[PDB]
Amino acid sequence: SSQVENVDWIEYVMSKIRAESNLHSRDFILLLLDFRNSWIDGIKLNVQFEDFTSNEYHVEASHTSRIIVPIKKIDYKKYNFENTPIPRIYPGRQFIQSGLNEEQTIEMRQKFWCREHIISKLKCNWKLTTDQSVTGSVDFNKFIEKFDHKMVYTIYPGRLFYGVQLLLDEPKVKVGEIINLKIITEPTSTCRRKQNSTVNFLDIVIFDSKTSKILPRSNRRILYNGSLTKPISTTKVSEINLEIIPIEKGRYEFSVCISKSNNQDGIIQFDSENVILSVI
Amino acid sequence: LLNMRLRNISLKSEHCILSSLDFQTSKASEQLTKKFIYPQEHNSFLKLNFQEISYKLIDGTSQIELDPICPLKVPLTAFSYDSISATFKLVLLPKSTQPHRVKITLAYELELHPNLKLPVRTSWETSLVNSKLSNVKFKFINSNIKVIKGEKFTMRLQIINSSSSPLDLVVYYNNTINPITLENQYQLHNKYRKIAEGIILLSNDYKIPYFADLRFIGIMSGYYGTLSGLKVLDLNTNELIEVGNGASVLI
Amino acid sequence: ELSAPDTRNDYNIRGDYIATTPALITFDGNESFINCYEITANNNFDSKDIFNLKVRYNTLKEQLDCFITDAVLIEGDVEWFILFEKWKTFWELEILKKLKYDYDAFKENRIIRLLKTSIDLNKTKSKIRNLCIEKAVLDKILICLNKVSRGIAVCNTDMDEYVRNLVPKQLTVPVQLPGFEQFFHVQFEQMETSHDALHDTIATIGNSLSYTVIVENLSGQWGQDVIDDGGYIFEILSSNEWLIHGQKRCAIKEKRKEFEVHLIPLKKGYLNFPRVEITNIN
Repeated sequence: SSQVENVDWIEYVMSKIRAESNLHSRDFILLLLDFRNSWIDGIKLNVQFEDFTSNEYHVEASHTSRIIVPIKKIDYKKYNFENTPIPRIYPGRQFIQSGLNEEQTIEMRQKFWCREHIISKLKCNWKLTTDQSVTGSVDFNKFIEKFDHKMVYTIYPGRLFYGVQLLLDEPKVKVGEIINLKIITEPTSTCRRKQNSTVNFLDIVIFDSKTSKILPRSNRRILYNGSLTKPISTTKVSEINLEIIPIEKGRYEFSVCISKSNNQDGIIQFDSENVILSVI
Repeated sequence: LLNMRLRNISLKSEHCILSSLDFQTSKASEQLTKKFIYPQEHNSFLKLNFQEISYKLIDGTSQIELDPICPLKVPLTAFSYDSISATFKLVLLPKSTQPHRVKITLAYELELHPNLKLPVRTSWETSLVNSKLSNVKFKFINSNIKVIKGEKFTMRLQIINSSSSPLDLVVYYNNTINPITLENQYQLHNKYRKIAEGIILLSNDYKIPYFADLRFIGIMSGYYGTLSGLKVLDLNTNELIEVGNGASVLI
Repeated sequence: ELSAPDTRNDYNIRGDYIATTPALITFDGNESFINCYEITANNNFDSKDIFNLKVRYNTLKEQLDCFITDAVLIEGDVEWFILFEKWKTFWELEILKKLKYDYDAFKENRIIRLLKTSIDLNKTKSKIRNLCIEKAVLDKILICLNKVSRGIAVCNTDMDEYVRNLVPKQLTVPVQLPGFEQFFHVQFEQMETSHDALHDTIATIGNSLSYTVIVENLSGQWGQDVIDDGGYIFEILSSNEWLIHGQKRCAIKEKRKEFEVHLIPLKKGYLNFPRVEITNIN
């Protein structure tokens, strides 16, 4: 909301959610990194990404200060992240066998290439306090040690099995409007993985805005015409749809969950779009 | 006995234990009396319950209730006035004398002298977490229910221990999903995906040396009662000490 | 489809289910199918009429067998012209003993037969006058369906208006209670804590007996509980009601009853005989 524009990293995603309204929210991520100085002087620490301008920080002699740098995601249908992997500085060499599984080679390629992507645009700049002349920079090549499986999910969305988006038209609904919900599903670059299951199952789950876990029989609540299983097609887009006749409460969230079969714990993606509607 | 009653005292750890005796003139004498009155052509009695107060101890003092008591006179009603009572520090159970009076103005304006005043024993019938390894105790100096928007806020934690090794604890908030019936299978995940996404601790790995002001900002809004991500730990003999206390509404 | 009654008495409906494209279900009842309908009110608010519904159901063993008799055996203008032309009653006697295993009809496969046999069926096909090409196509189809699988393709292509639709009907008739009234309460949060931020439930209940009770419960909260013991003055209108508590508690027990159905009868001025109380925080 407005008047929160007193904090340096808010106004970037505010200023591109006001203009360029195609570039929505809930996809901007924050990368969080802590400086620590092994020196007796203060450091002033203005960080630049490709357009983000952090304010005049200060780190005294041990006091860490976690910079909260906002970036966007990357699009898996825009870059190919399965290109020649770990390219050598100079061509040639022995050409020995890799000695690793092809699947391992895939995750090593992703965990390198996302790392250099966040290296390539991040430039710190700094100056000392007690001299105000000896400015400098750093580079983060020795700093960012590797990625793990949380990080490659959060930057790269193509590591997930499916990618959905889901819109509900006109979120001010009074009582009596049977209104279709629209789901657009698109399988990712890990459409090549399984392929012996040709159907996967999509539970649409219902949360209250304040409390949780609305039971699926759902009286005095959303009533649904159809059922909430709706099996979806691997390797093709599929527009599922369900109609919501609401009875009475304040606000709710919708989200989906994919489960690969209909047995217990075969579930694969706890996906989290969560659109909210407001009901009088 | 006509007006059936019960004594409900509820105990809270905010040093309060309220008392609200409930009264209801039940069917046992009603089935006889409202057929004598039905023969006398009456089915809306009015016993004027207007005079009632409690007693605390041998100093029989009328304690000030949290609710009011006007002239209450109707048919087949039931009432339960709530009274604030001070909670004792221990099991010193103050026996009480519940006093009340209803002047039974019957049919043809016939008043009858009656009262309900008797005595019994008013037993209730029943911040900090301690350590596991040291004498250390954790409390929050700032109040555990607090208001904020999505902006920044100051939060302050007590560490009081024994000064045999008074040092070397670390914090970290551990913003990752605990990886975990199908609706419970998406309920535990949606609990954990708002624990590990809601607030972020802006000075993690804070070396403590008593007092420390821990530094958070919250992203998304709700009721984060027992905000349970943050873990201090003793660097010798590593035990996962948790501080599952405090709350933050973000509206 | 839900049916308005034969009186045509202006009972409006808003929702209705026409699954034109999703001709697709599975009904082992562990998963739940729910259909809901939003009936509206007429100029007059009455109780009893007739309601019927056009459940146009089918059977899965008709659908996959109509796929198997049109794609996996007889998808040509030669075999269905001369090989299985007039011997279709033998195919419709062969089909109804197949017992296709439907536990994996909606788990990574479709049309995967269970453990029957085929040598006795081949002996029965040889003991009739079946030709060598027709026996070749039928043995090829049974050999393919000895172990097979399918995607969700031809979910309606192999039954595109080539199937019967056993349109059932029933009779639901809008059951109603005994006593109709309308209350309106008045809440006042005289809270022992600060506020629990409770979430609302503006109830609207019914009661069907005589000399009866129509109880109610307050809102449910989720903060530090057993508190926010509210204050309430009743202010019930257009009736001669009863009471349970003045300035009650919103604790683990609430018990805010109103035994108003022992007196004050009225008419059936609504769709049923109800009472819609509504508190307000003042």
